[PDB]
Amino acid sequence: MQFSKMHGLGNDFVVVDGVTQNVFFTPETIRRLANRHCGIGFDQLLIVEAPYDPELDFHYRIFNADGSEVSQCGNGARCFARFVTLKGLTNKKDISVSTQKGNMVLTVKDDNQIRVNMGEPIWEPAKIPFTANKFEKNYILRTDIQTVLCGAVSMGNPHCVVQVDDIQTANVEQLGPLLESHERFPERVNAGFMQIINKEHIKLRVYERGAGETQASGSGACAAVAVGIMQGLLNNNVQVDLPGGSLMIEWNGVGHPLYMTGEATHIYDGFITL
Repeated sequence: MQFSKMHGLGNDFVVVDGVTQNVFFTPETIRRLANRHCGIGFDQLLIVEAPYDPELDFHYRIFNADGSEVSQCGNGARCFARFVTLKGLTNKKDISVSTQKGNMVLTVKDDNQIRVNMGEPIWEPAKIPFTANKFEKNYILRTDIQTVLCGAVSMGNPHCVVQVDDIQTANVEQLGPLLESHERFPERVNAGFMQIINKEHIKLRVYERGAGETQASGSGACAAVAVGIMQGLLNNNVQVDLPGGSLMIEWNGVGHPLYMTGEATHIYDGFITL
């Protein structure tokens, strides 16, 4: 079986052509392949497959090092696009792909960066979903240790965005879990902590819904920028610095879809039996 090793935003991936290859992985096998000393070594495994839908080009699955399938909105998108482009599985510049719990259109930029159309930000509290009497640019959320202000929005998934003075000292450790599992968020939520450097630059940390802090949250990045823009604190093109890497977010506001642009790097090609 053939595979490629890639990296993007602090995560290293094994990417597999599941279209021209028939591939199956047990959680077990995945755990073994992920092992850095006895296996290939990787944070995540990405499998490209047929979409079984005439209006899409591909579908792809993501698995964690534990061996279980995951559905982290937008991650692996850059590696996926670069991969199908490098492997010649397609030659289109605009690629439509489905994810376990989502959908998106990717654009292979001329400079070789990958631009993702994340759709239009969802503000309606009910549609996030988030419990509140009405829309607000800033909501008041109470926790056991502090009352915080936050912007709330949905990029398909739910997000909670809190601004902080210093990204490194933000109380992510305590506030993260408290917001992530907060009562007013029926289906839970992604908790973003954003430090605004200037109108086009932010530093961000995110406590992922049901996963805690990660090196990078694509959707988190989108959400934080959408909120900042909504509140008038940010311009329409913002550089976002996540722990694992940087992303460029572009959003022209209400009535417009939000774009997430970033890089993906091919490291090597591999061959492995079983």
